[PDB]
Amino acid sequence: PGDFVNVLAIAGLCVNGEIALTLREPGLVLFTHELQTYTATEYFVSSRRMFEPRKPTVSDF
Amino acid sequence: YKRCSNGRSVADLVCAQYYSGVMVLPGVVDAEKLHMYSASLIGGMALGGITAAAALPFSYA
Repeated sequence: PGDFVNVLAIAGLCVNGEIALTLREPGLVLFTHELQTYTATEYFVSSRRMFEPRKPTVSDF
Repeated sequence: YKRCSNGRSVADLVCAQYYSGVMVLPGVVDAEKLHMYSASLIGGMALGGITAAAALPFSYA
């Protein structure tokens, strides 16, 4: 790699404070570009090994 | 080997070899570089990203 992209990673989603979702796969990270805050405008999933982002799917969690 | 040309002290085994023509060269890597490599590998587990302003809690790695 010539470059790295710096992103705030999220362990998972604590929906209603009731149901905890996390990614199935340890090769994928759930992230937002918005580094300076605990929550953000929109969310993405990419491999940790290369930056190839996509919107999360109900089947990733 | 600065010692062995100055005959003011009797030659020990490391100089007796050198007068016999055989030189042990400095170790290929010093224990200072071998320590920096080991700490580079231990620290490289807490290196969660190149924005390295503070170390990543190891309970997350």
